Amino acid sequence: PLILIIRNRLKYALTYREVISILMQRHVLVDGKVRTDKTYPAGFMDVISIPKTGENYRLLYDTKGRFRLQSVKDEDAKFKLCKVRSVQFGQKGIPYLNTYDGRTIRYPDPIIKANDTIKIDLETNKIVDFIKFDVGNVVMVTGGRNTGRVGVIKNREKHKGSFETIHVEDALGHQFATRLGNVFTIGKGNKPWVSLPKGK
Amino acid sequence: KTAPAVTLRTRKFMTNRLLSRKQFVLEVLHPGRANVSKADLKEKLAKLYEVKDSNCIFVFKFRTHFGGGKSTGFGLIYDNLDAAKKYEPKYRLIRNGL
RNA sequence: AAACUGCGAAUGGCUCAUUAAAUCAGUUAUAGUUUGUUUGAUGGACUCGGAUAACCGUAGUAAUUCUAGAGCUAAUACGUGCA
RNA sequence: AAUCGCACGGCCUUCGUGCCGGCGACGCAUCAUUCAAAUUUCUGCCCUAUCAACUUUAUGGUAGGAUAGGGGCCUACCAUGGUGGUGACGGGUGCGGAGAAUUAGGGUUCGAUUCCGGAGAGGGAGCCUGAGAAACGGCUACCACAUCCAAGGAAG
Repeated sequence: PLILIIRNRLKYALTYREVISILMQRHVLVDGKVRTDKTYPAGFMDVISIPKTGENYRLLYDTKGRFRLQSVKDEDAKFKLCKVRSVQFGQKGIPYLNTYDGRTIRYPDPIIKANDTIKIDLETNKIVDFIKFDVGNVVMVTGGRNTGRVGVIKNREKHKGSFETIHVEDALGHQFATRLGNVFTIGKGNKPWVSLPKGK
Repeated sequence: KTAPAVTLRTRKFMTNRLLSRKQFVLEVLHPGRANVSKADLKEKLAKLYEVKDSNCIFVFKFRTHFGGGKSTGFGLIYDNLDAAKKYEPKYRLIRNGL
């Protein structure tokens, strides 16, 4: 949540009961919008954003799994990746494709299953690309001991009830697999998000 | 306060019965032209009864105005049938309980 | 700044009496179902009236607790016309 | 089938007026749903068998009603069942888990104040309100028990 995470960037001394003022000073944005709100939640890939003579930060995970801010380039700040968490199927070809941040999208755009990711800008709420969960694509791992690592998908195993594990080629060192829930896709041949040092 | 010639419309009246209350209602009236009364008021008061010393009535809320027609007034009882009589015993009813 | 309406007073606190139980734990099921508010989604500046508390003026079982006969007054709380 | 709070503009246009317009918070509707819910299942959860046969919508098939949603949850009708020598049904016990203490390890012991889930607010049932309560700081109201009294009635 937004408070905790801005508050995380501070942890030197002297806010928390004073907290309320940072938000009021309207100097914080989430995904390019104004929110001044003390109960607000934020999560992975949200872009968070400071003054004026200022900067931009991306919510990421550290190697253990807690959400933390990382400095982000202005260029990257423009975009966000949204994982398709669920689907209520249908219209025409529309699934209602739920995403991880809690965003709706109804409809085309050419594809789309859970675990695929949508590359979206920010101002318009336009979908630039879809990053498929398939072998050959790169992913970042969202939770656990295994957290905070990236890899290329070697193969996916599907079973009954759910697609159980995703196997990765990789590492600078060796091979590892995780359940699909863990896997967040970040790059394909056509479009990557990956320029962040590395890794087991 | 002071009269020439007027009279009551009893609206409904109501009682707390374990006690010694039934609640007496008018608007005092005179309307059209001119003015607030003794005779009609007294009749209602007296037939309200059978009393002796300083009545069981207390009259004293007349406010009408300088400005406008509505005063109502209406007057007081330990108790009285006429006082039960537009609207017979509630209030002990409200304390029967709900 | 006092009342009305919205959000809240159910969170929280503390005690194991009840308590061997799908009670609880751990794993799943849940399209067999809820989620207001919010974060997020989807829809969308003509004319208006209506009565009401506080304030008031007195009060009954009356010292009472309590609330009403009652003047006065304001509603993104209400009721509407509606592409 | 059935409004606030700041603006500012362009235009016939002096303040005049017509409709619209840049945000910041409304706000209602569930129309897939987010942090933050519930209900169910395959499992295990003390001792006593000088507790050894149990239970009567309590079990099962089918149809309603109910409810946010599952249903003998509630209710008709039909079937007479289902369970237990692998401990059912029943009795006693100076919360359950996360854990605590031991002891080299094994087990024993302990289960609690805290963290977590559940439960109840003198005892018990029911209800309004509100998104959410079956409510310690709401009611109703039988009983239990203190209290006020100008001893009528209130009152916790």
